[PDB]
Amino acid sequence: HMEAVQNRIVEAAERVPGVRGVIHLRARYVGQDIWADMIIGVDPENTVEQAHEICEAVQAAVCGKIRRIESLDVSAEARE
Amino acid sequence: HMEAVQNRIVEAAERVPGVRGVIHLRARYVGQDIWADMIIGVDPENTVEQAHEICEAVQAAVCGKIRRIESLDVSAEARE
Repeated sequence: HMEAVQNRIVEAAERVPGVRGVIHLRARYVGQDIWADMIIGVDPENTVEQAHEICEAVQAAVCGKIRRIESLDVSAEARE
Repeated sequence: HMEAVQNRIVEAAERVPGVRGVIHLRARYVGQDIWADMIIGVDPENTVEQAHEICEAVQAAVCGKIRRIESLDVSAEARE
């Protein structure tokens, strides 16, 4: 069900260089498709540009691995 | 559906050191669970012991990644 998909999303995101955990993930079904919004932790000393790059890389990785996701927004917050 | 799960099984198996493609995969639902049997290609010059190790590693990798699989047999054949 949903929990299995959420596990996969978290595991996929964590394997992306520069992710320091998944801080938040909201996933919902729109029909058979998942729409999700996520916040990742990142090094506080990364630049804003780097954090944007990490978010883009997470979006690509997660959407590539979990084919039912049809919308994924990823934002970042500083995390030790 | 099934095709999405089969894609995941093949992709997981291919990422295991020493797999030279998935030659065969039969997957079936027993209730909500998947039972599967797979043949991987391996280097003809690997030993029988090494081929057994690769099969064990595929079983572990695939079962670890695809939680609905409750039975997976993996065998090997020589592949160029």
